[PDB]
Amino acid sequence: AMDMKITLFSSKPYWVKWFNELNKFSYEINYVTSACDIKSVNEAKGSEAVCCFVNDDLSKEVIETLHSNGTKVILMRCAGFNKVDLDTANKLGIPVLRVPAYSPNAVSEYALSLIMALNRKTHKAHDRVRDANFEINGMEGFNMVSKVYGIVGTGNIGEQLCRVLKLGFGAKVIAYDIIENKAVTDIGIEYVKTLDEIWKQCDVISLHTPLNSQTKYMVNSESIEKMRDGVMIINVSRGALVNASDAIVGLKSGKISSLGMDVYENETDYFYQDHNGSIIKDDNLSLLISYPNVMITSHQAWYTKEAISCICGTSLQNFVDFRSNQIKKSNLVNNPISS
Amino acid sequence: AMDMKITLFSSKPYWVKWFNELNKFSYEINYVTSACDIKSVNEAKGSEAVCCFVNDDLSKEVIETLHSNGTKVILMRCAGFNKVDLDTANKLGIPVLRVPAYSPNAVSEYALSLIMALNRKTHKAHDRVRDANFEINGMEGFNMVSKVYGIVGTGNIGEQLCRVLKLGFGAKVIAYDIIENKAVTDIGIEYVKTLDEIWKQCDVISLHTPLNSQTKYMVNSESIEKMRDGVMIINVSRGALVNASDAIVGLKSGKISSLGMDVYENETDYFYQDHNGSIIKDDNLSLLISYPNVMITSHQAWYTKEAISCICGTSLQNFVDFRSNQIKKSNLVNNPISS
Repeated sequence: AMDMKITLFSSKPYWVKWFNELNKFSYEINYVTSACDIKSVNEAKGSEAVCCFVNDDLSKEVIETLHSNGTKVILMRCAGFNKVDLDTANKLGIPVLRVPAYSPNAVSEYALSLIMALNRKTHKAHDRVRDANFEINGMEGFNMVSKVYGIVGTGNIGEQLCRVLKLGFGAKVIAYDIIENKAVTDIGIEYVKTLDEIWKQCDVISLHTPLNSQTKYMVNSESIEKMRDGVMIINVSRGALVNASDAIVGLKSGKISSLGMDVYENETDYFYQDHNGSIIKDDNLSLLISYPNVMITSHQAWYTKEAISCICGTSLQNFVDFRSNQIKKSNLVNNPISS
Repeated sequence: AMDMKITLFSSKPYWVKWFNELNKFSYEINYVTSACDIKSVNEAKGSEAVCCFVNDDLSKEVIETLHSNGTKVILMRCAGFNKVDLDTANKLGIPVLRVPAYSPNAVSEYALSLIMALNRKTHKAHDRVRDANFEINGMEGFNMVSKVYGIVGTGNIGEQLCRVLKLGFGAKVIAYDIIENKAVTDIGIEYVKTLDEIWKQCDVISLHTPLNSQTKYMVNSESIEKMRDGVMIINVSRGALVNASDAIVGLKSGKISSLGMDVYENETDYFYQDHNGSIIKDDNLSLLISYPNVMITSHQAWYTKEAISCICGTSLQNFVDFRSNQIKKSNLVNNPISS
């Protein structure tokens, strides 16, 4: 019965594992490895729901075809939706239901794991020792309390990183956000009025704002020039908060001592896919990946047992809610009043 | 002048840098790349002081030659001295002055970096992405608060790890030590009465006891059998706390999910030296290094700016103290009343 069937695009073994574990409602799930696009959309024929991820191509023509073939609801197993044609889903009365937030422990701790990696260089040590090279020159770290940390964006994830740094290491932490978070001020963390004060004061900067016309390229030549010599920059939030071209200039000169990102402006053609043996045509990505003081990872900050359990459970619950007409406002992306 | 001269064995670029920076006492320092042993000891001829590290061979014959050639004091730029013939130093009236403790922040934070690395697998993601492999299957982590941590030994280092885990992540921490540390009980951490309770209750275990006849092979077939399925084991303290043969058996069976060590029972022939292109003859070390869920690093937990500054500064001040007859009791390792 179509009303009980989900076609899950961009399937991976970890999605199979967790959706089957949490599918206590006896939905039938058709796992498709291919991304959703105009060539694969027919695999969803007769599925009341499709379940998609960040790189699935939910264009006007795809959504039209989905609707023609019986699809009533789009379950985004993620927070983002920039490849979903919301207007077409609106016009066809198809709700787009998402997972609005990821486990803030998972993501804040991944940002911390990038700081610790670039600080103590465990990954560099691992590569050396695998080659029977037990030399440690080049691996000088810093004590965590020796640096001033700047948290840009104090939502739930930035808040949790604030707490780890301040309460766990007793470090000095400075925050920036138009909206002050009472849980941050309650543990003694000061907010500054301008981003210029973050650049001026912080040795380690971690970005946690959404991407919009005001935060795009927040890290660029102008702001890099104001930062402290040797600044460490962390970005697990959105690729385009950082202008990669300018970051490269700053890494080359030594102004930026290191860069850790779990996101990248042009991640669509690369992330989650094994592209070994093909040239990465994006030069900035090739360069960044090749630098010794840079970590680029494929948007895995949410990939803990607890966090992926919540992502899959929420997506399954979104279908339960859709079928019972009790959609949660926080999870509804679009406006599916059909034209 | 002979009584102002130090010969520093096992020299490295980072020792040169830091001893030169901190030598405000007009000492002359002869930096010798070779380890101290019977073939190089002549390099120290005429030096009032030798400065040695963990792998220097300060054997009876070496110390006697040192003395015959004018050496009056041995400066260990480290806490350990297991290769120093204390009895021969005693008989010749040569004080052995050490650095008794490393920065507890540096070492506790390195232990945390090993946990984070084995948990979130940043080093595995780094190696994949450098091959243009952006697949993340196999890198599922855990939220830090989801595990129970056992800290075995609550001296200054273990205490600082307790604080980071308990106060930083709000995790449940269990401690073991004959001597309870008030700073640990003050933050609500319970001590258990037997090691068997650590094996029974803890998902992540970090070792911070000295090596002696009672802690040797604390991790072995018998205790590994008692641990929780999938235990993670960390050891930045002493190599032979872990029986590497038994650890390998537990890694193969899956009983141990991961192992991170910054020390190793037979590190002497390997650590601090670039041995690429030579076979590692120690099979257990070759095997451990080759496993995907194991991190072995070359005793670099102390290697932060703050910690190495203290090591070199304390070693220089030890010579200042020797020359002015104000040796600090805490830094004296032996009983240099000549025979």
